[PDB]
Amino acid sequence: LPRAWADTAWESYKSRFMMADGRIVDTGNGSVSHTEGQGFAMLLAVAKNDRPAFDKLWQWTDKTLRNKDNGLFYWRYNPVAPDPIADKNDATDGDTLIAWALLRAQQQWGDKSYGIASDAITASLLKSTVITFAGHQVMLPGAKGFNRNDHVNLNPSYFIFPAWQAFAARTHLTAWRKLQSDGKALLGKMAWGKAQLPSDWVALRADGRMEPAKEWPPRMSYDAIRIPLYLSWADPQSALLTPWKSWFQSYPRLQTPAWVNVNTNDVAPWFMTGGLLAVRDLTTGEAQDDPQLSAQDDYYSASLKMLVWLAKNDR
Repeated sequence: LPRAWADTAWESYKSRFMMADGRIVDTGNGSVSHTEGQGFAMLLAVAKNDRPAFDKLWQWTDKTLRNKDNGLFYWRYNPVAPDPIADKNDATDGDTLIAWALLRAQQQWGDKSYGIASDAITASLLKSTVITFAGHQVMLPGAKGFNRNDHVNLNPSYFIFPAWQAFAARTHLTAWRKLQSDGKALLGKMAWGKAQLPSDWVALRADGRMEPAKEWPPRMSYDAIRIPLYLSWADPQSALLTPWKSWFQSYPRLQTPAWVNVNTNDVAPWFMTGGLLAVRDLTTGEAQDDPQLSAQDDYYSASLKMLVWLAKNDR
């Protein structure tokens, strides 16, 4: 019944989630914004050759969320709070996506200020959020509060390899190359339960012992599911996709659990649809139609749809 041949996925996306001030708004959860959302929107905006949207999104991000102390970004903005940025700390996937977007901006429109801005974020990322723990280089989920004592709490879904690839190519720095290599090494050792899958949050101990972090439910759920998105995006024949192809293969396309507990092997009471399913089809190589965004899609699902589309597009 929906006859909207003249609408596009990207315009629908702007219509649903983009405020005129440059804000991406998660209308599902209290009209909040965040650097992941901004970063996501900026990549799409470049790929869609939408410079006014990119310029608006960036301008708002930089004016509103730039942490001048370290050059990163206060990660969440809550317009309906006395302090709309109570959490004065960054999320490194968000930082990454922004810098990555700016880089691709430079490539798309040649404006060198983009690359410059990008450069300064990635140097800030290197300065404040990358460290040596165990025998490896790691990027903490944030400059503050993730390095504990005997361990660090990591989120492997923050390991944005295709960005890192781009950082390494533009800057030529070895830091970005080793960060990929060590990240690919660690991730590979991050398998648990019958699934042998990554949890959203992982604790890495100085001895290199890794564990689904105590403080969150030990699930492959709303974060971890992004890993194969990033993996396939950076190398569709990546050997790290294997645990994921194996797991998807283990379920019927329309009855794949939305998440799995990797400690107890228990699974979610509902099945992947929309965005998550777009991720599955990406991992398994099952042909996907260009994203059609319906009202039945919430903020995350519509986003996954578009990102999966863009990961496909980079070939």
